Amino acid sequence: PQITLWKRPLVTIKIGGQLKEALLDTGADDTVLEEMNLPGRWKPKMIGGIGGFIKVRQYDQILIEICGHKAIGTVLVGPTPVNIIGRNLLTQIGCTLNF
Amino acid sequence: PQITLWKRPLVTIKIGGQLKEALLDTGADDTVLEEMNLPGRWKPKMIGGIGGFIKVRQYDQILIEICGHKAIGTVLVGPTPVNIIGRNLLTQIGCTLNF
Ligand SMILES: CCOP(=O)(COc1ccc(C[C@H](NC(=O)O[C@H]2CO[C@H]3OCC[C@H]32)[C@H](O)CN(C[C@@H](C)CC)S(=O)(=O)c2ccc3ncsc3c2)cc1)OCC
Repeated sequence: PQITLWKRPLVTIKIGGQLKEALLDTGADDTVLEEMNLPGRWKPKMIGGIGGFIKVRQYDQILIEICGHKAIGTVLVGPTPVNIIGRNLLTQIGCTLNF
Repeated sequence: PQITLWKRPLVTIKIGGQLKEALLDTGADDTVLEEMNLPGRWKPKMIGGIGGFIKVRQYDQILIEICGHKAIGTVLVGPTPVNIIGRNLLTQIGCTLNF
């Protein structure tokens, strides 16, 4: 679909079999979700944002459905203010910016 | 144009008579620019992201040109690591997300 930007580009995602809301974020290299339980092995990682760095759990090759489009990739879990879908998964669902 | 997301969506902007590179960021409500001494009145503000908050100066009715398309609105100036074009200006150039 075509998504305009008058409101936050919030969409419903499915991950670990649960539904959640997340922001499509072209300024984010990586996908970061609020704390949640996810199956699988993970490793500690650090990521930086506008205000400094946070510690996250890095889960590799996770299935996530974004408005019904499937992606399989890296998902970071940690104390983000909002669930964000970054470019690593936006590229998999075929997202572009147009103006 | 159409901008794919394999790489960071960096574009040239013109603001206060100067050229800069800036990230087109659908996850950013507002526009945040690197330290720059703009003329006119401003108001202090705090904006938050991953890692916490930063102190910025809020300027109103600032003209920015983004790949030849003009936009006018609020611009926040402070110690951001990157120039960020947010939805307040992206809407004005008709920018949409398409997958
Ligand atoms: C030189 C580089 O230094 P650096 O690496 C960080 O650089 C950076 C690169 C890009 C961005 C843009 C930010 N992306 C992000 O956090 O992405 C992370 C996840 O993926 C990784 O890739 C990029 C970073 C990692 C989002 O797109 C927009 N954000 C809001 C978002 C959290 C929704 C609430 S916002 O900027 O917080 C913001 C902007 C305007 C605004 N108006 C009112 S609120 C408000 C808040 C910030 C910093 O670390 C040094 C400590």
